[PDB]
Order: sequence, then C-alpha cells, then structure tokens
Amino acid sequence: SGPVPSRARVYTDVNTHRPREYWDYESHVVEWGNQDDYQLVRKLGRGKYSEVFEAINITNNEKVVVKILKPVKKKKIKREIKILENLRGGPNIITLADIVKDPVSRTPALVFEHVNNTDFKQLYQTLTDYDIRFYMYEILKALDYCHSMGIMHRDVKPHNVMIDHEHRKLRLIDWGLAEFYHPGQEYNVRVASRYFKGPELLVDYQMYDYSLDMWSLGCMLASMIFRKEPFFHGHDNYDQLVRIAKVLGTEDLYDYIDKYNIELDPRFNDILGRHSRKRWERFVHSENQHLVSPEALDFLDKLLRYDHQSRLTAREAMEHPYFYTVVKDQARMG
Ligand SMILES: O=C(O)c1cccnc1
Repeated sequence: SGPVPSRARVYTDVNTHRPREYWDYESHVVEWGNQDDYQLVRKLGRGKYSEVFEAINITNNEKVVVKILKPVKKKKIKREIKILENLRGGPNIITLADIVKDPVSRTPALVFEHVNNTDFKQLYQTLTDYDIRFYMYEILKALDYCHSMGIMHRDVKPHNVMIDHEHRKLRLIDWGLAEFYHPGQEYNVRVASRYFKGPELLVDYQMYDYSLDMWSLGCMLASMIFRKEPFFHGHDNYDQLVRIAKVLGTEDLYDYIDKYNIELDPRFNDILGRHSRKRWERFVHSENQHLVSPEALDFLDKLLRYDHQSRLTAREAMEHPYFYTVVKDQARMG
C-alpha cells in the first residue's frame, strides 16, 4: 500500500523523445554576455532566490530587467536558463535577453525584456469581466505552450504574471521553480507559493504533472472574479488544505486520497474536520457580481478539482465558452 502512480494526460512523453540535451540542463554550457553593457536603475524587489532591478543597456539605452541570482547550486541556475532558452519566443513567455556574471555578487545575473507592468494589487481592483477573460486566455496560451514543450512552471501566481495593461500585454515570468516532466518521476512537493499550492503538494503526492499549474490558475481566477486575493488564505501548508476543504468539501478530498492511496499526514486529523461542498454563489456579493457568470463558474469549477487528472488541460480550457468572445477578438485579419 504505497501511493498509486499517475501520469499526465497530455504531453506525457514529449521529453522522452527529445534529444537528451533539451532536458539535461546539468550539461548546459551557459552563453555569457558582457556585464558592462548594463547598469542597474532601481530595485524592484528581493526574495529567497534573487534581487531584481530595472536596468538599462547602456550601449543602446534600452530598458531591461536584471535578476541577480542569490548563491545556489550551478544546476539550479542551469535549469532556469535552459528552460528560458527552450521556451524563448513562445506565446506570452518572458524573453531572456542576456546572461552575465555580476561582479559585485559573484553570481550570474539574468537579463530580461522590460514589461511596463501595473502591480496586480492595484490592477486587479480595476479589471472588468472582459479583462479577466482576456488575461486568463493569455496565461493559458503560455501554459499550453510550456506544457507542450515538456515543462511545468510550478509557481503560477499574480506576482509571476506581468501585465502592461494599456497594451493588453502579458508575460509569464519567474521560471526558477520550473522543471521538465518525465513520466513516473517523483517530484519535490516544495514548489509554488502557499496560496497556489495544489492539493497534491499539500498531501505530499509526488508523482504530479502539468496539472499542478491548472490548480494555481484556478486559484487566480477565483481571486479575480470574486475580488478576494488570494482566494484560499491558509496560515501554513496544513491550514491551506483546510481552507480548500471548507470550499470543495471533505467528501471529495477523502475520495481523492482513497483513489491514490495517499497516506495523509496525521497532523491533518485534528484540523480538516467535516465540510460540505459549497456552491460558488456563496462567494458572490454586490462588489463582484458583475464579474461572475455561469460560464465563469463552470470554468472555475473544472480547474479547482482535487484530482489532478480531472482538471482541464490548458488546451481544453482555451475551448471553454467563457473565452468565446476573446477568441473571436483575437482572430485578426492583420
Ligand atoms: O523571470 C523573472 O524572475 C523576471 C522576469 C522579468 C521581470 N522580473 C522578474
């Protein structure tokens, strides 16, 4: 009685068949640019894995973003570089422009294209029903692309979606937790950010896949349409699953655990309780009702499922009625 194995329903074997060099990032030899081409202009933020600046290319006065890598294994940096290179040019994928050796930090620095974005804490307050549909669709194009390329993002969240709203321009950023999908691999569950972690991570089911990103995306959609960011606000990873269970219910949670023969951590015992599945209408109120439609709720419901195999894929999600008018709008004659 260990856990039952799982496979991605789509894109299962896309790496199997690639040249080894595509996915074998530990063998990757970095192409270094010239650090003296860039000057830091203003700090944007700083966290566990890097400090991030707006910067300028002083050879041509172009704005860029520089992410100075904190010290980590060479393999971790190679993974992020290789993924960025493999995905470069794909729809809504941030473009890695250069890789340099930062002299002061003694570490590599990644140079990205600049997106003039609006902080999601201000932007989300202003989004219309159409805007949510449009940007959702844009994120789905990036996720279908990366999934189709054999890569899980593993950190989908609002902070990692840059939006230049006047240009209706979106880029999926921060590929530092991303990894290649290989069928049967048991992955590290210490990925994503708490509020966006899928149930698979929270119950310690390691044989997960691209579908993790679809849970995170559902969390983002809930936060948009209901004006509640983040939607599932746990205090820690255990309470995070409790928050989910108070909405999706405990019946379906325990069904999922049974199906995969998961051994549930006993710290859950005193905390998970017994909860009915709630209707999404419980979250509707006068300030969000204009964002909520039957289509939005049907789509959300098909993302936020305990069983990772039963969530929509990105490519299926793009066909949902919620997106009909966005799809029509983007069929441009050129
Ligand atoms: O990928 C990143 O971490 C990144 C990309 C562009 C801008 N800021 C951060």
